[PDB]
Amino acid sequence: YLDRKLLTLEDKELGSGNFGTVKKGYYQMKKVVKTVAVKILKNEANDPALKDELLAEANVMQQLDNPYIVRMIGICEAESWMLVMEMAELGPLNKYLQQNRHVKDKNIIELVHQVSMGMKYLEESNFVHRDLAARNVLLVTQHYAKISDFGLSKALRADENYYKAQTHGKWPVKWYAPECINYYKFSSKSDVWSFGVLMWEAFSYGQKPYRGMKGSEVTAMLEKGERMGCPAGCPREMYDLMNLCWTYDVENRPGFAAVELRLRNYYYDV
Ligand SMILES: CCN(c1nc(Nc2ccc3c(c2)S(=O)(=O)NC3)ncc1F)c1cccc2[nH]ncc12
Repeated sequence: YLDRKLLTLEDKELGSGNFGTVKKGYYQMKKVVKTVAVKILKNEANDPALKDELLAEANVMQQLDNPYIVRMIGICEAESWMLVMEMAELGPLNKYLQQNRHVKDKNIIELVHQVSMGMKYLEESNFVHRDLAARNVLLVTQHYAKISDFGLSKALRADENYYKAQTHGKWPVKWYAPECINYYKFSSKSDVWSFGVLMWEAFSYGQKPYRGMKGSEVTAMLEKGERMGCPAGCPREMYDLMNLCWTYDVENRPGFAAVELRLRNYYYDV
């Protein structure tokens, strides 16, 4: 738990949501001050499900340590409940690509490879992300991406490779694999499907997937074996990798170790 007197928040808001606000701030470390992004719960954190999601996200972040995952500084209980993270200055990947339409193919491949390295680590650590979308990739620099938003993330049981939800909740269905929608089962292979959607978003410069379709229509499209087309100018090898991520059968779909290998821009052995 952090010291409010060591935290300073900017008057301006960095972003906003139904949970409350996101503010840029500064936190006093051993010697230097560190730039932070702070999620601040609305109405003094009176929504108990908001408070519980904040604490669950913090509990997951405390266990993670990887260069391609946003680092948590901690929780601050003061005027409201705050979750303090190391600032990724350039913000969400989808907004960045919407605003920077000339980012080169090699650079997009570099960034999605970094996401695959963080996901390979999460898979090895037996956590499922469950909200892997371009909006949840944050840029430290134009050449360094980190994964964020672990609000739906789960630590897998020791005897299973999936988290079983009781039924369908309010979910980012356009990023979910068929086994998620049909059987409520979430594995690292389910995150690989989401990663294929994230890839499609990155090469479509932050366009939304399955434009104009209802969730039920997406499910029927996928069950028919249909998939989104190749984004204009997307390298064929990257579109082929999206299609492999969108393998219907969870057993035949690659895991992140296999996907990360396919995103390397150097010779290697399997
Ligand atoms: C996306 C908000 N965000 C961060 N945000 C940034 N940078 C950042 C930088 C710029 C902008 C934004 C965020 S915005 O709010 O989406 N709009 C502009 N860096 C690290 C961050 F951790 C967060 C803060 C606290 C808890 C969090 N959980 N998941 C994300 C998150």
